Amino acid sequence: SMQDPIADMLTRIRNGQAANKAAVTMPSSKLKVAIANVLKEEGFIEDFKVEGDTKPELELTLKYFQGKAVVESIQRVSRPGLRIYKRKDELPKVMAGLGIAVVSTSKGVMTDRAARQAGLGGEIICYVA
Amino acid sequence: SLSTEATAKIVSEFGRDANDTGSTEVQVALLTAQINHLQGHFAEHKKDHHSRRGLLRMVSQRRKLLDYLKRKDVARYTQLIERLGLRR
Amino acid sequence: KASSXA
RNA sequence: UAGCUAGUAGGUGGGGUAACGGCUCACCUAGGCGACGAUCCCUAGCUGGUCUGAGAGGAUGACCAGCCACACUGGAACUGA
RNA sequence: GUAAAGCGCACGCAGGCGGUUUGUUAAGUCAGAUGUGAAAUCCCCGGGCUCAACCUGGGAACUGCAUCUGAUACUGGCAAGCUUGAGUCUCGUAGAGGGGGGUAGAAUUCCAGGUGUAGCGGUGAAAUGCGUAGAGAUCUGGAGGAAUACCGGUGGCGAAGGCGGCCCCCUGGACGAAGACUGACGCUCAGGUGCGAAAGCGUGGGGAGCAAACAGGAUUAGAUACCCUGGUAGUCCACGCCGUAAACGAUGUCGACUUGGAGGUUGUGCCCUUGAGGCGUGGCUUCCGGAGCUAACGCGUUAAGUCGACCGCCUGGGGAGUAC
RNA sequence: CUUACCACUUUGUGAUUCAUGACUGGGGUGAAGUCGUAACAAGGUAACCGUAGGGGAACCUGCGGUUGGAUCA
Ligand SMILES: [Mg+2]
Ligand SMILES: [Mg+2]
Ligand SMILES: [Mg+2]
Ligand SMILES: [Mg+2]
Ligand SMILES: [Mg+2]
Ligand SMILES: [Mg+2]
Ligand SMILES: [Mg+2]
Ligand SMILES: [Mg+2]
Ligand SMILES: [Mg+2]
Ligand SMILES: [Mg+2]
Ligand SMILES: [Mg+2]
Ligand SMILES: [Mg+2]
Ligand SMILES: [Mg+2]
Ligand SMILES: [Mg+2]
Ligand SMILES: [Mg+2]
Repeated sequence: SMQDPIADMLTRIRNGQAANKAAVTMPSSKLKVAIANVLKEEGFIEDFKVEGDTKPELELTLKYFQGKAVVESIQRVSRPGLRIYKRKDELPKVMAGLGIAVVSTSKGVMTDRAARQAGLGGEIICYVA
Repeated sequence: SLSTEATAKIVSEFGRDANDTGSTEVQVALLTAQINHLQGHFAEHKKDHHSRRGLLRMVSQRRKLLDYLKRKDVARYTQLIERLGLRR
Repeated sequence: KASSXA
């Protein structure tokens, strides 16, 4: 059954990005937005949009550059089937730096750079580049 | 299968109104009905396994509702089992 | 198994 | 190897030891353990560490040091801090 | 998928995992602080033996455990919900889905009766066999078992195995359409339970056709076979046992997502239903093919693409799915 | 002197494990052995799977399944 949206979001992005799709919809959530935010804020998509009342609908605008898309690779790290909690020294560095790692902290859902500067740790959600 | 009255009747017996057709209690009953009826159906036959496959689903499904109820409304469950005279 | 022996 | 368990599990009260304790004894409750592997078999002294490995791992417990056990074999107390 | 590897298939307990909103919690998670983590070792920088090995000063390290105090996004717990997941109801829709019970229509075989006259049958050729005590050919009615031509599909239903004449009785599931209702009740499943071709096993029936075994005739160097003439168990029914098949898509289940094109099938909605029909919208199902995947052949919105959850299984050939 | 505990040790009957055993079962390995030629081509009767019966031997036959069957049948 449908036991992991967070993942599902990521892959809807990846599957869309692949097919040169201009937009991407999905039944929404707070955390999807929390994520979707880091994507604009860190420069991977142009912006989100929530046409919703009882059954929200988060909508993303895919970025592209040349004939190739902006989300080079997007990977679900932690899963319900296997949870991943890092500290701060153990925070990952995607692409030797040139890439972000969405991590959920007790002061909010930020990037590895952010979590680093803020000097805190938490469940790493996913790698992106 | 299940008589339109017999269905309607029971919906208007265990259900908190007619039209409250999706109620847990109702289903449990609507099921217990069928299960009990078919009971005579496979009283002879015994070989209508395909149907029995259907029976078992009803029985299964019921056990999963009775269980839901026990988790939610301890009172309604306990009252319900004595009400259908089953579960033991 | 087995001509000239062998 | 899927069951194990009578001082067995707990309580009370005596006794007991440097000391807590079924450590022991009488009585009373009927418990206690187990698929998060009891029970039963097989092998083994443990660690610091050593060797290998990019690491994660695998392999290992000589020499040094810490800890435990044993002193022909089985058993037992005495002396005494 | 074909290299070793998806359990034949479903139901389901324990376990794992879990949509969406708020509050709270603070177990997991995160942050900081204090004890601690023997020395030697390793590592860094030095120092001492002519150098090195060796010896040595100080540090770093010991990725750990514990505690107190904090942080509250995610996870978990508790409280109250929400309706898209899931589920009940309403009307229908299609269907070899199942069990039980009648009957119809060809055909084979057998019996009875008629004429008839010497052939039928079979093969590569022959023969055994059936007719000279009269078959086959052939004439009529009747008995019995088994299976349902044509429709018939590239179809349909079922979890799988599987299920085709017609008719009646009880019964499963699916799907479309409008809504109504419960409100995360869900996904998966070690063990467990059940179903599970054909052959086989027990008791009793039934037995036309076909046919292991067996017999006879041929073939061949041989022929324990292929072929021919016969034919018993069996195939059919009742009940019980058996649990295996190349039980195959050699492809586990569930959910989401990713260009197209030609059909089949069963629905529903709209068009003076105008009449061959058209244009939407579902479920299911053949064919070709993009990307992507792939060792390749090929798979390709019914994935073998892109992701997640849970289970099953594989680890060189043989020995062996054997021995204990 | 006596009582309780208790070691060596005694008896009966099981479990288990190691070695060994006339004889026997298949297995593996050995340039050219004997018998036949089952499979690979439509392998000269398409093959294979489960099962059953038979046969010096591979195998042969019945029932159902599979295409991992060649062919304008
Ligand atoms: Mg006391
Ligand atoms: Mg005392
Ligand atoms: Mg390794
Ligand atoms: Mg001694
Ligand atoms: Mg294979
Ligand atoms: Mg399968
Ligand atoms: Mg909470
Ligand atoms: Mg140290
Ligand atoms: Mg029989
Ligand atoms: Mg098998
Ligand atoms: Mg094709
Ligand atoms: Mg065996
Ligand atoms: Mg041959
Ligand atoms: Mg052949
Ligand atoms: Mg056959």
